[PDB]
Amino acid sequence: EVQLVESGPGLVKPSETLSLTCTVSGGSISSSSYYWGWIRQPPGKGLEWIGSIYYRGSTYYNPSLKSRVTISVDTSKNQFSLKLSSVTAADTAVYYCARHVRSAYYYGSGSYRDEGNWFDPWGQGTLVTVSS
Amino acid sequence: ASVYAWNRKRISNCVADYSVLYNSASFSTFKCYGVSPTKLNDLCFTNVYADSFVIRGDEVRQIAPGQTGKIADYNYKLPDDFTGCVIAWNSNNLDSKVGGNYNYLYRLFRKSNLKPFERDISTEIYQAGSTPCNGVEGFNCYFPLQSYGFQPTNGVGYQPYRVVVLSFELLHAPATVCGPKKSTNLVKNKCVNFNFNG
Amino acid sequence: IRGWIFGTTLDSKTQSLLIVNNATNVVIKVCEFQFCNDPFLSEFRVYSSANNCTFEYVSQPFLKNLREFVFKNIDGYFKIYSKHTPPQGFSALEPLVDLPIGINITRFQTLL
Amino acid sequence: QSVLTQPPSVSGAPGQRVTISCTGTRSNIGAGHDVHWYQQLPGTAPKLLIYGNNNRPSGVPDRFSGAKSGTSASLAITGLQAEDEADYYCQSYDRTLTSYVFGTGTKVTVL
Ligand SMILES: *[C@@H]1O[C@H](CO)[C@@H](O)[C@H](O)[C@H]1NC(C)=O
Ligand SMILES: *[C@@H]1O[C@H](CO)[C@@H](O)[C@H](O)[C@H]1NC(C)=O
Repeated sequence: EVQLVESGPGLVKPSETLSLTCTVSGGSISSSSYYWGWIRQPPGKGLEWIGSIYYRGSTYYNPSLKSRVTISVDTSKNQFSLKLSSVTAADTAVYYCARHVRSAYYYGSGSYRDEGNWFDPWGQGTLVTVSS
Repeated sequence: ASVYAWNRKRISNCVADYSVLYNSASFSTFKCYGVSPTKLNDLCFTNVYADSFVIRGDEVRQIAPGQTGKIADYNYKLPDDFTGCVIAWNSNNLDSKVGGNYNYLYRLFRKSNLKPFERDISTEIYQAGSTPCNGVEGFNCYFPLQSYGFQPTNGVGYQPYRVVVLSFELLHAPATVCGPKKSTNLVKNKCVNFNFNG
Repeated sequence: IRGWIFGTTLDSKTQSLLIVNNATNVVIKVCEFQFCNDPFLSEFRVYSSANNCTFEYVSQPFLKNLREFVFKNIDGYFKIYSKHTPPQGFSALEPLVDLPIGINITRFQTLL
Repeated sequence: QSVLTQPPSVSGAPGQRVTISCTGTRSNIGAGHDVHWYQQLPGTAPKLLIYGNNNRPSGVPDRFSGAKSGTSASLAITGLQAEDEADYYCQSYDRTLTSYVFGTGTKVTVL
């Protein structure tokens, strides 16, 4: 009942700004402790965490990409936007957005584990290529 | 009132009839510990306290002497030596609402357990993670639990229930809360046994 | 002569009786009123506090003119005896009310 | 650095015991915040298989177990079945990078 959908341009030139949009259903980005994150998967490699945003507008980004990644929310449309500046061909990859249900597993310690571990639901993903 | 901030009312110096309510057969839960519930308004107490709040059906079993769980540890606690009564009835028709009724909150965090029946007076924030919060509710430092989501199409465990806990205080004071004086008709010109109000 | 102030400490620390004659009605409380060095009584500066307050009652006025009263505490029931006679002579004092208060009265500073 | 290390593939015949290792650093698998395991088809939403080193979410067969020690972790599949042909990822929070780092992942095939 949870749905995520990534949208954006398939080709972007290096140094430009990439804007991806995640439209979701089954939850609201306004719920207490709920989170919305962005994760990347480079060609034939593992998943790589990019960033996260909270119902309260708090947000984190991967330190090596912190200055170039930006995540924003639109509660009215239940959407999350990710902007990446000074892109390079190294950023080519499949991007996924994901839902984080309030805190952690609430049953078991009372969600007293930062964020449990991660999320569960996933979107279809969008492939973004950076080349000139 | 919501369960975290339940409403206590003192009652004294009045006439009460319990068997209208206890025999009304209108409540889903009516359990009396200590005193017999069956038509025992033949007693007089100093004060009578009525604590009203709202929970869900799944949690009704937790509002009882020496019970443990979210509500009991964090919202409303009763002592094991409870000489009183608990009444509760399903209020889905009165406390639910289309699109949900989110007016009832419950406390989800506390350093300790609740010392027999207290309520959400001091309603601060508590650290639920590693280091100081120092402000705005955030990472490893948040609010207690949310609202209750009392939609009318909920499961019974998730439906609103109204709860009233009656406690009977008998201190070293003139007791004034008694119930009825079952008078009878009088007769004349015949040897009878009489009871002329005392 | 309008009423009295019965209590142990006559402050917010303990409940006390402000038996008053409010000149349209008689007003009685058992609330925790605070002390007044000399509460005057057309203004009233006796009811300094109503620290929480637990009981209030009103009634008809009592009404050259000799009023006699007896105030007794007995087993927590506080009784009151009275009469009104138009001070040499003899009479008797009928009861008016018992109040099941249950408080410790050791000072009864009259109101003025 | 950014990735937990797993062997890129692990295999066995149906009914065998197949284990997947997961090599981290002091900041994640070592002194971090416990390692979880994932099991989902490539490109599709993962599903939590093991939480908190050794907990199982409901729906995960009891034959999946996790273990951690020091800076290394393992997943044990105790009786490899045809359903166990998937990718498996480990994951853990890295306190030094302050990021949640997934493993590079292991594909199992029931030969
Ligand atoms: C006492 O009398 C005054 C005016 O005579 C009136 O305003 C007030 O309501 C009365 N009762 C009180 C003060 O309890
Ligand atoms: C009044 O004082 C006596 C002295 O022992 C005490 O026993 C009694 O309980 C007191 N009354 C009240 C109402 O506290």
